[PDB]
Order: sequence, then C-alpha cells, then structure tokens
Amino acid sequence: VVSIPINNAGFEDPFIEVVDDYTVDTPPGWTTYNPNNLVPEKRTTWTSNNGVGYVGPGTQFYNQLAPEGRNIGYIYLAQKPGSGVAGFEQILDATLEPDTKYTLKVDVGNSGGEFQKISLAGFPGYRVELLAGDTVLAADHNNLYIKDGEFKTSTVTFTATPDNPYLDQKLGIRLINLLQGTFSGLDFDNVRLTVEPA
Amino acid sequence: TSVVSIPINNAGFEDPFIEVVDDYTVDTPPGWTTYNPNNLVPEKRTTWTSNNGVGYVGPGTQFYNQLAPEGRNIGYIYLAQKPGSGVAGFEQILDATLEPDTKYTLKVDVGNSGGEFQKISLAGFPGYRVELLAGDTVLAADHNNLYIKDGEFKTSTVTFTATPDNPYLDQKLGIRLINLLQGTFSGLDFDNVRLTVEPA
Ligand SMILES: [Ca+2]
Ligand SMILES: [Ca+2]
Ligand SMILES: [Ca+2]
Ligand SMILES: [Ca+2]
Ligand SMILES: [Ca+2]
Repeated sequence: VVSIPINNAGFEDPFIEVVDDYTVDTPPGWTTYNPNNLVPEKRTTWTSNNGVGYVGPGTQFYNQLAPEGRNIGYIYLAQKPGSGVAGFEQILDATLEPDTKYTLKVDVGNSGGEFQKISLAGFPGYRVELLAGDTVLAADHNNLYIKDGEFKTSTVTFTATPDNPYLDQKLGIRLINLLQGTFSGLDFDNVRLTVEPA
Repeated sequence: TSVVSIPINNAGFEDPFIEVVDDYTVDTPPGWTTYNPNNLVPEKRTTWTSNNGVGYVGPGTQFYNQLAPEGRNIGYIYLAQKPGSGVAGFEQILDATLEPDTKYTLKVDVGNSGGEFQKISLAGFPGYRVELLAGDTVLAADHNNLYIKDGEFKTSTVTFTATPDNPYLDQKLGIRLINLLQGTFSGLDFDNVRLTVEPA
C-alpha cells in the first residue's frame, strides 16, 4: 500500500496535556470548510468551532482511546439543524492521475457523555469527501451508523479514467459536520489516502 | 417487526411499455418527478436536449453487455450542458414516513451505458448520487462510490438508522437518483429501486 502524504493526518498537532482538553482554532495543516459561514473567525468554547482534542484514559466522551495517537479533530456547530454544514478541508500536493485508484479512509467519532452539564447524546451526521479541485469525486454522505461514544471507519474509493475532466487538479479531502441532528458535534481521526494502479 | 418492503411507484421504470429495443421516451417517467435544482432540464424535451425518460434494454441492445437489471426498461438521465453545470435526475416522495428505531436499506442498480448513439460515443460516465430523504433532508447518500465500466450495471446500497432523537421523524421518505454531470458521455441509467425497513 502506497500512501499520499497528508499534513497533521491524525490531528496530533498540537500536543494537549490534560485529558478531554481541546483547542478551538483550526488544526495546523487544515483549513476550516465554511460554505455557510456558520463558523466565526474568532472562536470560543461555545461558538461554532473546530480544533483538536485529547482522548486518553479518564475521557468522559468515548468508550475507547483515540483511533490513532492521542488526539482527534472535532467540529461543533451551535446553529439549529438545517442551517448548513462546516468542517475540515485539506488540499494536497498530489494531483489526480488517470488509470489510478484512490482509497480515502477516516475514522468518524460520535462523542458521548456530557460537557458543562450539556448532553452530547445524538449525532449531526457526517460526510467524507475526496476532491479534485473543487469537485467532489466520490463521497460518503453519512452511510455508517455510529453510536454515542464510538468510532467507525469510513472508506471512499475512486478510479480516474483517461477521459476524466479533472485530471491534473490537486487532490483534496473534506471532513464535514452535516448539522442534521443534535448534539451537533462529531470527531474525525486517522486520515489515510492511498493509491494504486487501476 | 421484520424486513418489509416500502412501496415505490414505477420502481423498475417499466411504465411505459416500449416495443422496439433501444427505443426510449424523453419525458418524466410516470410515478417520478424530475429533480432539477440547477434548471438544466427543460420542460419540453427532445432527443438531444437535457432530458430523462425510460428505455427498453433487451436482446439486441447496443448499450450493455447484460439485459436490464429488472424487467424490460431502465430509467435514464442525460445532460447536454458541460461538466460542472449542475445536477439533475429523478425524485419520488413516498407515502411512508421516517420512523424511529428502524434501519432503512435503499438499493438501486446504476448503469454506465456504452456503445454509440447517432455516431455520438457513449464512452464515459457523469457520476451518480443515490439519496435517501426524509422531508427535505438527505439522510444518507451514495455519492459516486462505485466504479462502473461502460456497458455494465452495479448495485448501489444506502442504509440509515433512525433514532428516537432524529429531528425528521414522521416526515415523508423520499428517493433521488442523480446525474452529477462530472464527466462525458453525460448520461446514465437506473433500474430496480428497492427500499426496505427493519427493526434496528
Ligand atoms: Ca489522532
Ligand atoms: Ca454524540
Ligand atoms: Ca476504529
Ligand atoms: Ca426495469
Ligand atoms: Ca458510458
């Protein structure tokens, strides 16, 4: 298996010392996908936000450690369901090539438990996107059922043919909070993109 | 309490009957509506406008190395606009409603037609999305997850579990079968839509 490198693919940057502590700024190496302007430029704990969080022993949110390393990346949206979507985006240096099969995998987390006496029960729905340029080549729109406190792996594959219109455009990844339910937060971890001849 | 099929109108595009092999309609199949969020499909269609309809895929067909997945006919969507211009396809709202503690399984066969039509190559594929709705909300969707070679069909499967806390319970279920217009030749076929519900 041959990987395409991704920056901060496991959200391990930055290091977080205290269990369940978190940042509220875009993880290094990623940008905030914000097509509906739901996430402000300047965040608090309680605005719509995204960032990184440490899942270790003593976590109140999960029934297992982080899928990879210490940290997961989270997206929280405070607007009512139906208001739009937001998430993580990363554009890669690798470009779409013909007769090549791409396999994107990411672990999707449904945080459970309670935060400042607010229940995290429920899930907003997720979408995992593989891009060339601004085009979604293939995407998993919420196909996995993920219970509170658990993670499941989403897998998206795509084969580009010689006649594909998007050849030579940069590959990208989006990890999206759909805001289709409450509690309206979800987590991602361990992003992997691998490539093989068709 | 067990696996039940939810009824869908004209679910194999068998209405209308078509006598000549590879003959087709260019109007919205009975029981479905034209999903047209980017206004790509005109209200009146001819062969080479953007359109949708049904087509007979039987012995003699120039478009597939297999017969129609179900019965005689498939349903198709063709888009004349350039890649990137938008999407269009089929939509059907069902009488059934979203119920809690249930698992839904939507299956449809997706066809990448091959061959030639009026010296126009059918090689290539626009991409598809299959959507399960409640009300206006796409609960789960297969956005082009299967690779489908020219001249074959593959079955797309979408599942969704509805919890007691789902915001859209009691809203009408719906189905969308979408041409993504992300490639040429910019037509694709669908057949054999099935929706089941079972305790979760
Ligand atoms: Ca990690
Ligand atoms: Ca949750
Ligand atoms: Ca896992
Ligand atoms: Ca049929
Ligand atoms: Ca084709």
